[PDB]
Amino acid sequence: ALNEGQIVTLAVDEIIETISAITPMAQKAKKYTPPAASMQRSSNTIWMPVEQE
Amino acid sequence: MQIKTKGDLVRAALRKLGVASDATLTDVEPQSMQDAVDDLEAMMAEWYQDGKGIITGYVFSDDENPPAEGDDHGLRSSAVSAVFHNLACRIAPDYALEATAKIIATAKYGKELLYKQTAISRAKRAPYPSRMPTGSGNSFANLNEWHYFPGE
Repeated sequence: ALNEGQIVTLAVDEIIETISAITPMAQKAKKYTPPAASMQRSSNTIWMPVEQE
Repeated sequence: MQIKTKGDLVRAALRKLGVASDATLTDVEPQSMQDAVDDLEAMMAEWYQDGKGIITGYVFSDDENPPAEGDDHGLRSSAVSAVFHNLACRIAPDYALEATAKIIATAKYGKELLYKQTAISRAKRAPYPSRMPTGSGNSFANLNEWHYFPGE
């Protein structure tokens, strides 16, 4: 034969998925939003009450 | 600075008064030194009203330290002139003298310069009253239900 044509390299964009993780705890955790007034990062502390006895 | 102790302050005050200096031919009197040191301690205590007066960096001697003289006063370099001029003015009547106009004016100027920075620091504006709204412009606070300033 000896067909000395032109050689090209083919890259295909059908990816190989490898990672599939689950987060069963953060979904159960409640996402709160603090009633902050000022947009300052200086020790963002929000105080909330406790049920009375 | 070459004025580093209460003794140096007292010697400078006495030299300014003319009581005992090398400009004259008199040496500092040991019994006068103790009384001048007591007057200086009293004047620093009266100025610094336990933290609510003039802040200078002066270090107050304790009963444990035997000599009141010899301890570093701890003043910054910018208060020595005021301290020893006021000391001279205060201890002048002990010798039945009167401090001169230049000494009195320098004492006034030094005290004013001493309190300048503390007055600037205390020139602080009070917080907003607790009955003031934050205004609808403050979107973050209004969404977070901060419709009024916290105050206090």
